[PDB]
Amino acid sequence: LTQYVEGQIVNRNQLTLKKQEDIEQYVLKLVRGYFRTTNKQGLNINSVLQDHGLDEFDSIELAMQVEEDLGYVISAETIPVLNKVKHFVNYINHVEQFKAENGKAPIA
Amino acid sequence: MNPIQKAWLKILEPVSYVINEKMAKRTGIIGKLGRFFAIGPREYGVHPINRMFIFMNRKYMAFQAVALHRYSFVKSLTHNGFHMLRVFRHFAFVLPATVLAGLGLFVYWGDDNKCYSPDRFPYLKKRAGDMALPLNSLNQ
Amino acid sequence: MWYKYFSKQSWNLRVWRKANLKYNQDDFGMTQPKYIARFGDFRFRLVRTEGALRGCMFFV
Amino acid sequence: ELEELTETHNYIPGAKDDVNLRGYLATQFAWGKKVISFYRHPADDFKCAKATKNMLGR
Amino acid sequence: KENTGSMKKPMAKAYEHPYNSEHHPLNFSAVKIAETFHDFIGPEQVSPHYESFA
Amino acid sequence: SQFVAFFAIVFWLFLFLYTFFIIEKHEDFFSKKREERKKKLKELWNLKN
Amino acid sequence: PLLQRFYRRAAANEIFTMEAFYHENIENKLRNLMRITKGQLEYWDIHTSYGEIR
Amino acid sequence: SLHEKMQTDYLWVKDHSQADSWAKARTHGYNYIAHTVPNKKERYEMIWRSMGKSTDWELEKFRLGKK
Amino acid sequence: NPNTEENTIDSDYLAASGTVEAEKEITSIDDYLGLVFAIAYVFGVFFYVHGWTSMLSHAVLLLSCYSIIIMFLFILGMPTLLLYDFGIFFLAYLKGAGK
Amino acid sequence: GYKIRNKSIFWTRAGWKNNWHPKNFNAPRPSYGEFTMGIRCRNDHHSFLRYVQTYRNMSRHCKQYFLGDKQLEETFILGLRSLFLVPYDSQCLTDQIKHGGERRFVDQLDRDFELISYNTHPYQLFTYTVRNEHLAWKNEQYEKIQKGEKTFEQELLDYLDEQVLAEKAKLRDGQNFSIERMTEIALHVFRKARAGKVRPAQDVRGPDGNVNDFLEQRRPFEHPNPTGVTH
Amino acid sequence: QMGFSSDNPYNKRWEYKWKHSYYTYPRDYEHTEVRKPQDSKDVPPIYFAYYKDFVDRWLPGMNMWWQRRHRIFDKFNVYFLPGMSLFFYQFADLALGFKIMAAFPLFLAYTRIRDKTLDPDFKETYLRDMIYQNPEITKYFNEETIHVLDYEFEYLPGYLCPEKFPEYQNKTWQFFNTDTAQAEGFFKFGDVESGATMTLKFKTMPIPGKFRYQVGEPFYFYDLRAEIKCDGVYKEVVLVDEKESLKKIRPFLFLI
Amino acid sequence: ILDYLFLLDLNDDLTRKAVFEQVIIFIFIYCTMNFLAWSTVVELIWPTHFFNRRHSSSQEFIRFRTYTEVLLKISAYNDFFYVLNNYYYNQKLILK
Amino acid sequence: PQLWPNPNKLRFADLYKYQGVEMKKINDSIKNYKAAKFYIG
Amino acid sequence: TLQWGSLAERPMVDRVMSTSTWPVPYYQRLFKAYPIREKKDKMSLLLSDIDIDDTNWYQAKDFLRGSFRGRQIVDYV
Ligand SMILES: CCCCCCCCCCCCCCCCCC(=O)OC[C@H](COP(=O)([O-])OCC(O)COP(=O)([O-])OC[C@@H](COC(=O)CCCCCCCCCCCCCCCCC)OC(=O)CCCCCCCCCCCCCCCCC)OC(=O)CCCCCCCCCCCCCCCCC
Ligand SMILES: CCCCCCCCCCCCCCCCCC(=O)OC[C@H](COP(=O)([O-])OCC(O)COP(=O)([O-])OC[C@@H](COC(=O)CCCCCCCCCCCCCCCCC)OC(=O)CCCCCCCCCCCCCCCCC)OC(=O)CCCCCCCCCCCCCCCCC
Ligand SMILES: CCCCCCCCCCCCCCCCCC(=O)OC[C@H](COP(=O)([O-])OCC(O)COP(=O)([O-])OC[C@@H](COC(=O)CCCCCCCCCCCCCCCCC)OC(=O)CCCCCCCCCCCCCCCCC)OC(=O)CCCCCCCCCCCCCCCCC
Ligand SMILES: CCCCCCCCCCCCCCCCCC(=O)OC[C@H](COP(=O)([O-])OCC(O)COP(=O)([O-])OC[C@@H](COC(=O)CCCCCCCCCCCCCCCCC)OC(=O)CCCCCCCCCCCCCCCCC)OC(=O)CCCCCCCCCCCCCCCCC
Ligand SMILES: CCCCCCCCCCCCCCCCCC(=O)OC[C@H](COP(=O)([O-])OCC[N+](C)(C)C)OC(=O)CCCCCCCCCCCCCCCCC
Ligand SMILES: CCCCCCCCCCCCCCCCCC(=O)OC[C@H](COP(=O)([O-])OCC[N+](C)(C)C)OC(=O)CCCCCCCCCCCCCCCCC
Ligand SMILES: COC1=C(OC)C(=O)C(C/C=C(\C)CC/C=C(\C)CC/C=C(\C)CC/C=C(\C)CC/C=C(\C)CC/C=C(/C)CC/C=C(\C)CCC=C(C)C)=C(C)C1=O
Ligand SMILES: Nc1ncnc2c1ncn2[C@@H]1O[C@H](COP(=O)(O)OP(=O)(O)OP(=O)(O)O)[C@@H](O)[C@H]1O
Ligand SMILES: [Mg+2]
Repeated sequence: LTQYVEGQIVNRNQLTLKKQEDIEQYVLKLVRGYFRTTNKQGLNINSVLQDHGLDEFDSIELAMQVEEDLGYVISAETIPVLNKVKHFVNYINHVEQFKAENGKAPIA
Repeated sequence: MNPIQKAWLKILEPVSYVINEKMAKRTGIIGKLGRFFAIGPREYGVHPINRMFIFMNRKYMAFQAVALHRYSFVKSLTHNGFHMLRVFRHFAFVLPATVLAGLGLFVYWGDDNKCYSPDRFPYLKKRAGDMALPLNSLNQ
Repeated sequence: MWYKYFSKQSWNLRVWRKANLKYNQDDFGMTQPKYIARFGDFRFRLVRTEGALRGCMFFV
Repeated sequence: ELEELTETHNYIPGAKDDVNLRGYLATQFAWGKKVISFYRHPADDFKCAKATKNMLGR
Repeated sequence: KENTGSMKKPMAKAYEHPYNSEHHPLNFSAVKIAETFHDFIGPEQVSPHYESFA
Repeated sequence: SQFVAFFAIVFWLFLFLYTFFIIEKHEDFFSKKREERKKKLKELWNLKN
Repeated sequence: PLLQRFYRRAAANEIFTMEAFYHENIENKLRNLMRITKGQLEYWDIHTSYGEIR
Repeated sequence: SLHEKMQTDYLWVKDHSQADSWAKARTHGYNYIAHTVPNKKERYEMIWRSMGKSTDWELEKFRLGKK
Repeated sequence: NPNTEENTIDSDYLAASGTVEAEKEITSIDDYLGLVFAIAYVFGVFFYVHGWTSMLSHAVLLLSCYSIIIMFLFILGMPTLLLYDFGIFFLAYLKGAGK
Repeated sequence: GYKIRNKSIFWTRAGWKNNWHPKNFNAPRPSYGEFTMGIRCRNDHHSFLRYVQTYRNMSRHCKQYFLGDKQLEETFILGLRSLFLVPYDSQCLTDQIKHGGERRFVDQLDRDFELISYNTHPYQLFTYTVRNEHLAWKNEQYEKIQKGEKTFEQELLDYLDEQVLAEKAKLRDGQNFSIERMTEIALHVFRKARAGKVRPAQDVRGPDGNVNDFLEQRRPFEHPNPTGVTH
Repeated sequence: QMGFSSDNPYNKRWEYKWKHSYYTYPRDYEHTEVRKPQDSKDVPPIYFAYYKDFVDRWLPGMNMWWQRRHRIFDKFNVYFLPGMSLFFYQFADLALGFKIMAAFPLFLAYTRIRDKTLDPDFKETYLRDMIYQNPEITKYFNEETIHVLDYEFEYLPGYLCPEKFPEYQNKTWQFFNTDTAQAEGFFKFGDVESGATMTLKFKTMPIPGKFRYQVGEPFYFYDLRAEIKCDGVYKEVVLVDEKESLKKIRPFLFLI
Repeated sequence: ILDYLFLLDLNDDLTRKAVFEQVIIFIFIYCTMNFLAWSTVVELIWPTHFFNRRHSSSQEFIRFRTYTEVLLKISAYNDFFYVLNNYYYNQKLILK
Repeated sequence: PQLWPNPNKLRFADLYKYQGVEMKKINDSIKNYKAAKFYIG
Repeated sequence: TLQWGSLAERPMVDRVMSTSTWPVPYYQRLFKAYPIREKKDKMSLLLSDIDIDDTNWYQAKDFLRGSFRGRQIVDYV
């Protein structure tokens, strides 16, 4: 549960959002943190990642970072549909609702 | 420079003092003789045999990596991994087997190392002073 | 979105157990004759294909 | 990059080069003038086979 | 304001591969074989003379 | 002559009769990416690279 | 004639020349890239004078 | 224009009347080559240039033609 | 220098001319390239390619005598594995539909 | 300098500069269901997702050995994309490749990841070596700055800022200090600085046509026997 | 349920479908997060490539046969073919013809076990084309915005109710089959644009088509139901109803 | 202890076949022959690679940067390159 | 710079502790000899 | 010419000197001696004619972030 950060070992922390407002703030912070993102302040809930300098391969790095922060196991069949900020928000809700009803994580 | 050369130095440390300090500069012939047998870093001291091994070791090893890195004959039988039609799959393990057989290249070099030589005719000639004998000498 | 990039021109065949189900076995081959009797019908009924039957009878 | 071609067994010269200019210079007078296809690996085999109502898959 | 600039401490080192060296490189290429070949045949035997030996 | 006829028949012709390649494709996502990727580089091409 | 081996010399003799002219061939490729680069830097020389023009 | 103007000009590229009757070298030099002379590489260049003039630098005609 | 030394020129372009024929779509060039080397000492006897093997044994044509057998066995197996690849339908791949 | 004179250099039996579908006798032909009994093919429609998962693995498995170096992760990402964008931007019509370029590139990338999973890929070792050589030079600067000492890079920056003032202080007729002038001032300083260093000989020939190697010692002979070590 | 499954965490429903070009298997299974150099083991142990092929190719293949072993325990595989193999094995020393007739029923048994233990693969491209033709589904779902949350598809065990499917009460068909060859499952879908979710429940059975002896479609959806759920709207779509589909077509009853 | 270890015997191999002593000679020659053939094929890809990466570029097309060219530019630049960049920045972006 | 060793103007003690590129290769080979103790053993 | 002399004097005709020094050493150098495989401070020559790409703005920030005025430019852009 530890990772190297600038040569130093640090304990990783997992997040539990369980709230629509906290999800929107997380995704925005996530996309704004990506070094390829443009117009970080012009980013909103209805922003297309292609309009901010992101391609299909950048949507993978974003999902890869979602698995780091939330502990999800995202399949490759779900990544190529994450092309908007609104998509990351609804996917996170679908995963939390699925675990609350089915009692298990979605198929990886 | 290598450790064996450094070992010579500690043993020849006093000898170097006599040649390089005293003889190498005294005068006349004793100088020419001491400056000729000077002790120090070897001029053209490289060992080509060592280098010949390093080169041939590297070239033959690059061949081992190719010959040993082959797709499996067993995995191609199911038609489920990476290989549907492989009409020469039965040649997959020929080069690997040929390289592994190369480990006995020097262990079994010459006739004497492949059998019990005293039961062979060439042994009689060696014990007779490398001298020609009739072919039926092992029976008489 | 893998179905978006899937080409429907591969639907020309319906491959199942190394056999194309869209094969007119009623007009070509050992199965075309409809005057076949109880034994010949029960034989194809088991294998469903002349290719599998011929292959097995090759060794038999 | 040369080690990458070797360790992946891409030992067909000019397969991963978009313009294998060295391949065109060697084939200026070759029979069946052709250059290797892009990213062709010496181990891949896309051969297929089918059985039809006619012989030889025809 | 620019003269006030300072520097951050960078990382001490990157990862050091325990099975790759300069004399025993892990991966293969004709470049290292060429290096060993010329060590073997040695440098170009340049003649300092005014005429060839033969 | 017999040298050519041997390999031209045992390998070249033999495999041309009993093996083939399909023309139908199952996936064509390179064609549509190259078009979108070319629009992303429209300005650099305008500079004549 | 069986000119296969000659075809291999003609190509090598041509590459021998392309290598000898590497510096010139590449320098000409950059003369156009530098032209593109110099053209984009003209927009900054215009803005630096706006404060004086104003 | 002047370059193409002279290429098309019949006078500039015209064999003399007796040219047909003259002895003609029917090789470009690839049959017997000097391999060990210090101008070796210079010789190959003249072979390549002779082969190119024959085909207007479209060497596909040479590949298709008879050797 | 690969552009002045005719020894590396001949070997480099020769190998490139051999591997480029993978576009003929025979089979994996990584598989049958080793058999080509053996077949070369069968028909290369006409060109004396076996010369460097004269001191390696008491038979100058040893490698050529083995290669002709190798060439025969693996070519004899090429049709056998091809039928194994067709499967139980292999007879339909050859003759087609029955009558 | 020198241009290829053969106009047919890029001609192939399949067309001009065709390296996607070379012409061969056994050409692809269509298949008809009503007439096809059985078929053996390895093609499928799984390359798109394999292209995605392959990128995620190569990125995540190489980051294991970056030690949290954020600048290296970002630099590596830019390099990883350059390897996956090859089919999207190449002259080669990767969409018209013989038997499916999508399956071809995916299978080719998988062979790269196999080496990455073992941490034996040359790009990995090249990255570790290049980075260690970079951090050693950044730490040398840090140690000199903490000591209040000036770095070799700042001495030039300061020496160049003053050289510009000297040039524009006399350039009064004109007032357009082009980037070309700024450049040749620095180069005049770099050549002088580089020549000052005791560097190994890079150019074959020095001021004279003669080579600058240790082997280019010809007659006349003026060196005596070599002397031994001093005690 | 997916039969062929390794310790690899990603792409479970594609593990048997994807044909990797690896020479050997990767050192470590696909990482779910960035790890440390000491988390993995450099220079893996000796004979590691042979170990992986056993625990990543052989073992999950045997777990498939064991998971679906209830489909091969028929009187034809258990008694007929082995008994036929023993009758000729007593004469295998007399001639070669007995060795062949003694091994054929065993290769035949393996082929039926091989084909029957595979995971039931339907033509999913026919399915997605079917749902994307319905306007009530396309109102909330699109291929460029849909993602899979769960997938389950497995054969139904034993003979079914002998009133809805009297076909399987055939002593001749039972001698060859102990199962029905029918499958039942569901699909948990989600749309990242509309936020909608639906459970696509479906039942399948093999049917005959256009021919006499050959099956037309081994997995024909005779019941296809979708319970769509959105922000505050619940819809129930019936693309294929079984009460109306079973009146037109009947199962195929595989033999051999 | 089993009789399978009898295969390790070469003193008395002349009593059974006397074939091993001759076949391995061929195997050693066959390995030597392949070593010369394969080593030439795999090694001689460098002249093509060395040439194309240095002469295959054209001005009517875009040359895209590779992995190595990315790391070398960002993590292997020398001091003069660092100076020239900041020298241009300070003069034009800061001091105009 | 100028303190670099010269084979002519060299001290005895310095030659004994030279440790040039030749030794650097050997030390890399020794690193493999030691790591192979368990495999050979 | 093709008649350069005897076989023994063949290595004589190669040298071409840039000075008037006599006698002239005959040996014509083939290659440059490279005894030590030294890592060159020199930057790689592959970075020659590569068009503008993402590496240009990523490196610009790294150099701009080294200045106070540059940190403002990057953050605002
Ligand atoms: C008790 C001790 C404690 C034990 C407990 C601990 C247990 C832990 C075990 C740990 C690991 C064990 C290792 C094995 C497990 C592997 C499992 C796995 O998943 O690996 C997959 C693994 C994955 O592939 P890979 O990692 O990519 O590469 C693997 C290899 O590197 C290369 O892969 P490849 O596929 O490319 O290699 C192919 C090669 C593999 O090498 C072999 O296995 C040799 C095969 C020889 C036998 C071939 C049988 C042919 C069929 C004949 C039918 C009759 C049989 C009768 C037998 C009677 C015997 C007297 O076979 C071939 O060469 C195929 C061509 C065959 C020749 C062509 C002609 C054939 C027909 C000839 C007919 C002649 C008949 C004439 C007259 C007939 C008249 C009737 O593939 C493997 O199979 C691994 C094999 C590793 C080598 C094992 C053997 C080591 C040598 C030991 C010394 C010899 C002892 C055994 C001798 C056996 C009899 C000769
Ligand atoms: C003698 C030495 C013996 C040595 C024995 C050695 C030990 C042997 C043991 C092992 C036996 C082999 C094992 C075989 C089974 C293996 C599996 C297999 O292969 O599949 C079965 C396999 C299937 O046959 P198929 O060719 O695929 O079927 C063709 C169509 O698919 C069928 O199409 P379809 O099903 O739709 O309809 C068929 C038929 C419709 O058929 C029917 O519907 C009739 C159905 C009647 C059923 C009867 C039910 C009986 C129930 C029991 C009784 C009631 C219970 C009462 C209980 C009372 C209790 C006391 O329609 C036709 O019209 C057929 C064409 C007309 C007949 C052509 C016959 C040509 C014969 C030429 C020779 C003529 C000889 C005449 C003079 C002979 C005087 C001796 O059976 C055979 O292969 C039979 C053997 C064929 C060999 C032919 C080569 C020999 C040529 C004939 C001999 C010529 C004479 C030579 C010497 C003469 C010296 C005088
Ligand atoms: C009990 C007492 C017994 C012991 C007494 C102790 C003393 C014994 C004698 C030891 C002598 C050591 C010092 C002299 C060695 C080198 C002499 C020499 O001419 O080399 C200078 C010559 C160039 O010197 P340079 O004047 O400064 O010109 C520099 C240019 O770069 C050169 O290139 P370039 O193209 O610019 O200029 C032309 C080039 C023209 O030359 C070349 O470029 C190539 C010359 C052909 C090389 C040989 C190819 C043979 C293929 C292999 C077959 C035989 C292998 C030997 C073993 C076979 C199994 C027994 O060189 C020349 O200027 C004129 C060439 C003069 C004749 C060359 C041929 C000499 C024979 C070499 C092979 C000897 C073995 C076969 C003899 C029969 C064996 C029974 O270098 C070579 O010839 C290299 C070839 C290997 C030479 C060493 C071979 C072993 C010792 C040979 C002694 C020769 C006399 C005995 C055999 C003659 C029988 C007809
Ligand atoms: C000295 C000898 C020299 C000879 C050298 C020859 C050496 C040859 C080496 C070649 C390699 C052989 C190894 C074979 C590997 C087989 C592995 C395997 O089992 O995988 C299955 C595999 C089939 O899988 P698949 O085709 O991929 O797909 C299957 C479909 O999914 C299936 O679709 P489906 O489900 O719709 O099909 C239904 C079913 C249909 O099946 C049927 O047709 C039914 C048959 C009738 C059954 C009996 C019905 C009884 C009904 C009773 C009714 C009772 C009613 C009760 C009512 C109840 C009342 C209450 O089909 C099957 O499931 C059976 C297919 C598998 C049959 C395998 C037969 C193998 C026989 C080999 C025997 C001899 C082996 C000796 C080995 C010795 C080694 C030392 O078998 C094959 O692929 C066979 C290919 C073999 C071709 C080899 C050809 C090589 C050339 C040989 C002759 C050359 C002569 C010229 C010589 C020139 C000199 C060189
Ligand atoms: C030297 C020591 C080592 C030697 C090793 C062997 C090196 C061999 C060198 C390479 C030889 C390559 C021969 C390829 C010939 C292809 C010519 C061609 O493209 O046809 C064009 C021809 C001609 O078109 P063209 O345009 O290319 O040439 C025109 C020729 N003129 C100018 C005269 C008009 O057209 C065809 O397409 C006909 C195709 C017929 C192909 C018959 C040859 C088949 C043999 C190859 C298969 C062998 C597989 C062996 C595997 C064995 C495994 C055990
Ligand atoms: C009575 C004496 C016994 C005689 C000796 C018999 C030996 C039997 C065992 C060795 C042979 C095994 C078959 C090897 C050929 C198949 C290769 C393979 O594994 O592919 C797997 C394949 C995997 O599929 P795949 O290889 O096609 O690839 C799948 C798709 N990809 C590539 C994408 C992943 O699966 C199968 O073939 C099904 C399982 C094979 C069953 C093999 C028999 C196992 C027997 C187990 C015995 C258990 C009881 C006794 C032992 C108890 C232990 C304590
Ligand atoms: C494992 O995979 C493989 C390789 O790795 C990739 C290969 O490189 C290769 C290629 C192999 C090579 C290039 C090596 C080839 C070697 C050959 C042909 C023989 C070499 C022969 C020599 C170098 C001559 C040696 C002469 C002698 C030994 C005779 C005189 C005796 C001497 C010199 C030693 C004295 C004898 C003793 C028993 C005392 C031993 C002394 C010591 C151990 C002291 C050591 C001292 C120190 C300081 C280490 C193969 C085949 C391979 O299979
Ligand atoms: N039209 C076709 N032409 C040639 N070969 C085919 C064709 N269709 C399938 N094949 C081969 O048969 C195999 C099985 O086909 P199948 O339709 O079952 O794959 P699938 O992934 O399950 O498709 P789907 O996603 O629609 O369910 C394929 O992997 C392919 O190798
Ligand atoms: Mg399916």
